[PDB]
Amino acid sequence: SPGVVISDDEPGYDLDLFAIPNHYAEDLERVFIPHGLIMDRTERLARDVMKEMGGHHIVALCVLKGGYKFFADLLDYIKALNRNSDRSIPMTVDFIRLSTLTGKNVLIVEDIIDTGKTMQTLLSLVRQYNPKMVKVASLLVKRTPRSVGYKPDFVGFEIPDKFVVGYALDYNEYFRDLNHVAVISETGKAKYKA
Amino acid sequence: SPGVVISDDEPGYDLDLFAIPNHYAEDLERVFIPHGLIMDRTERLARDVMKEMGGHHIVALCVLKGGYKFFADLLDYIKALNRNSDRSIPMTVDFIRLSTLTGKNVLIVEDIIDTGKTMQTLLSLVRQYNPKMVKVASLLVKRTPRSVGYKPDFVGFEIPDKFVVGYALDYNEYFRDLNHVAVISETGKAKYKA
Amino acid sequence: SPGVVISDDEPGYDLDLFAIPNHYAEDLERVFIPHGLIMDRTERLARDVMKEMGGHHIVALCVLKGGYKFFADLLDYIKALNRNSDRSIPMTVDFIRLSTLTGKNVLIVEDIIDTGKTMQTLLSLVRQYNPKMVKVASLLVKRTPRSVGYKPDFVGFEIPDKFVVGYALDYNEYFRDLNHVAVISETGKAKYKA
Amino acid sequence: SPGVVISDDEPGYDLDLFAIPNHYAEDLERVFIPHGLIMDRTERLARDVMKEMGGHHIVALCVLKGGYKFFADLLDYIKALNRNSDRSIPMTVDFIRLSTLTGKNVLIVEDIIDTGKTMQTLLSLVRQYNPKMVKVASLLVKRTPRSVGYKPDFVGFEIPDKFVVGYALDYNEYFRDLNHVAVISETGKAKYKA
Ligand SMILES: Nc1nc2c(ncn2[C@@H]2C[C@@H](CO)N(C(=O)CCP(=O)(O)O)C2)c(=O)[nH]1
Ligand SMILES: Nc1nc2c(ncn2[C@@H]2C[C@@H](CO)N(C(=O)CCP(=O)(O)O)C2)c(=O)[nH]1
Ligand SMILES: Nc1nc2c(ncn2[C@@H]2C[C@@H](CO)N(C(=O)CCP(=O)(O)O)C2)c(=O)[nH]1
Ligand SMILES: Nc1nc2c(ncn2[C@@H]2C[C@@H](CO)N(C(=O)CCP(=O)(O)O)C2)c(=O)[nH]1
Ligand SMILES: [Mg+2]
Ligand SMILES: [Mg+2]
Ligand SMILES: [Mg+2]
Ligand SMILES: [Mg+2]
Repeated sequence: SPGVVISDDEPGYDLDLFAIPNHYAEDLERVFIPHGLIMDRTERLARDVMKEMGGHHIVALCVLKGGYKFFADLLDYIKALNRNSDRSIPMTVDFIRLSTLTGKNVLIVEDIIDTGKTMQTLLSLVRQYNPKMVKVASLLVKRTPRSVGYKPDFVGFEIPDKFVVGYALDYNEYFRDLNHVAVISETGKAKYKA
Repeated sequence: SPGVVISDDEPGYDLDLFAIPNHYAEDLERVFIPHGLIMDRTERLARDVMKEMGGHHIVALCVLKGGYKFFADLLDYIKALNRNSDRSIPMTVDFIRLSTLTGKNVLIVEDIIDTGKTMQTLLSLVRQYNPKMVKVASLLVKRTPRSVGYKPDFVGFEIPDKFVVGYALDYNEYFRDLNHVAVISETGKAKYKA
Repeated sequence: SPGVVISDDEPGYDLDLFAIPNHYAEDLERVFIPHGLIMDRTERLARDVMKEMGGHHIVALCVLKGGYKFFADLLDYIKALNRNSDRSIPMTVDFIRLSTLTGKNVLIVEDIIDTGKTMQTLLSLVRQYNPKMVKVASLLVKRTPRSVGYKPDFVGFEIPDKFVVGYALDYNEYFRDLNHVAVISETGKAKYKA
Repeated sequence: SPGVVISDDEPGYDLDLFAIPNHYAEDLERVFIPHGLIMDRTERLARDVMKEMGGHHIVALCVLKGGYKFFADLLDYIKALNRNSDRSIPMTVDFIRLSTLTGKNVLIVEDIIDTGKTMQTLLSLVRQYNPKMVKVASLLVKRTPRSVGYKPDFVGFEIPDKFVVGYALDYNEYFRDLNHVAVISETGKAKYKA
């Protein structure tokens, strides 16, 4: 499934309908995915992953310079599933940045997939170490003409081609205290520029 | 405002996109409002309450029956605002089914407004005990044609005229354990028909 | 079991080890149970309830006087258990203060038991209607020489004979926004005296 | 302060008082720190951190391969604080396994400090790069005569010198789904030695 599809015509939500940090009022255009909807979708992703790969030990890999926050929530949800199974399932968690992967189930966790080049490159590397199974979970997949066409195994949301921030998605180290996925405004785009 | 508006043409969410209890698979048609999204709206709703009624001792009245979950969540967010206020703020809670209110800010918390006759009756009575102020917060407002035209002060979501269950909204004491607000199915109403 | 026993030797927890609202700094002596501990114990209480009341429809009964918060948290953990039972489980919730109890398992939920005379009185009236079973769940049971000897079926915490506030336990409508169970100070009990 | 001190005489909690995954029933002896109590303390630590060094931009370093769970949670609380600060506070989140730090407020986050040889070493490296200041937050400090004497700047819990698992503390990648800090049993010690 392509996940939750936010279409190009869907405007999103007015900033006034949800709680927003006041220091970002002029910095955001609109709210795409409230923090609460991200959690509800992420909980479902954890069940899809466990149903498909969680039978035994997995290696979950967070791609650095990315969405550590989404890796953390997804692993929280996975742990809750394991916490109510009858088996004690071990689990390796590591962080990768672009040897013991061989023979194991590898889940790669990314926060956003824009062009898809990063993930396209990462998989070639991981697959040269020949693992039994390598799957990718991405919170957001952006619909962009700049995309090479890659399709993650597990997709939280499919969003229009807009620059988004909040939850896991910083912008020059700002916006990590924003828990909703919003579209950045030109005022904010230039305010926190580097 | 009318709250978060859910239009008649928006289908909703497919059930496979979120975690729903297995035994309710065939009892639902669509997820309108995931649990996490309810929470986001309710947090802002609480900020709106303290903005209009934070100036006097508030009495929070939960309308029975079947509207208690939203009440607890809303008060949790209100209390979190008072504990950040740097002042000792007293607050009264109470439950009401069809003398302290005198001179206080009275918040009538309702889960669903359909015909609006319930809230119409209650307001007329509550105003008799000459409160400083009477406002109604409602999680859901149904666009039902049988509406006598009453608009509450704080609305979570304005939704189509569909029979909805989940989060706070039960049906013959069923669906309490469902956290999302979903439309019931024909199988749903028949199976659990009292 | 007697529950989680907090002995008279234990001074609880220094106030500065936890987040307590600043306006309550001088109004408290010590923290007995942090909010997080309450929740973890309450989750286990929900299991113990289902283990010996899960065979028949439950009527959950909240005694009006303060236990609403703890009622809500206990019910949420019950609902989580049912969510994962792969069975549609109906449940009634009502409120009681100082008829359809014909023959279902009645669960009376209380925040605190001091002398025990309230529970003794209530159980005498409820058993008159001849329910299948009546059980009592209390968050706190005080170790008090004033006790009439009533011990509930499920106990969260057995504490020393001190006047506690926070979480579900208000004091003349004050301390609602306090999340932890803390001992009130003499300066605090005078400051908010009714 | 040495944090929350768990005495050598303290037995911890009987496993029957809290929700414990069934597959670990025989693998644990006692519970020292329920998950919720960890959170309540970690929330206080986030406030101590921000008051002391959170006025400006901080670099948060998680030490791998330790307790990313604690790192993620301490940072969730930090973000919640910044989210109400009325200022856009930038933050750097990085990981390290044992020049951009120069002139920055550097917080090292560790799950457990046993002998202290890791922090002693880590601090000597970081201090060569001339940060504006470097501080250590550790969830658990073990009271052990194997200790080289290092005491972190922020301590969650000072615990006896026993082998603990749960919450961010794994044993050969097991116990990652256990959310309480419990003492492993000698059975569990050799069951997962792998
Ligand atoms: N906050 C925010 N940052 C964005 C967004 N789009 C792109 N970026 C940046 C730019 C680029 C830098 O390398 N990033 C990647 O993640 C490469 C993944 P690839 O394109 O290879 O799939 C992050 C956005 O919408 N919001
Ligand atoms: N689960 C669920 N129950 C619904 C829905 N609509 C109506 N009810 C029932 C019927 C009616 C009482 O007869 N209720 C009210 O709350 C009166 C509000 P009023 O019409 O006075 O404004 C509850 C729905 O959509 N979902
Ligand atoms: N906040 C707070 N109030 C307390 C505490 N002890 C007693 N009360 C009050 C007084 C008494 C009278 O109504 N209450 C009962 O709940 C009856 C339970 P009974 O004695 O019948 O078993 C509430 C305390 O420690 N903290
Ligand atoms: N699950 C669990 N692992 C423990 C415990 N004590 C020690 N370890 C291991 C052993 C040692 C070696 O790598 N570790 C460190 O973290 C170095 C910190 P140092 O000694 O440099 O201060 C982790 C425990 O109690 N529970
Ligand atoms: Mg990334
Ligand atoms: Mg109602
Ligand atoms: Mg009471
Ligand atoms: Mg470590």
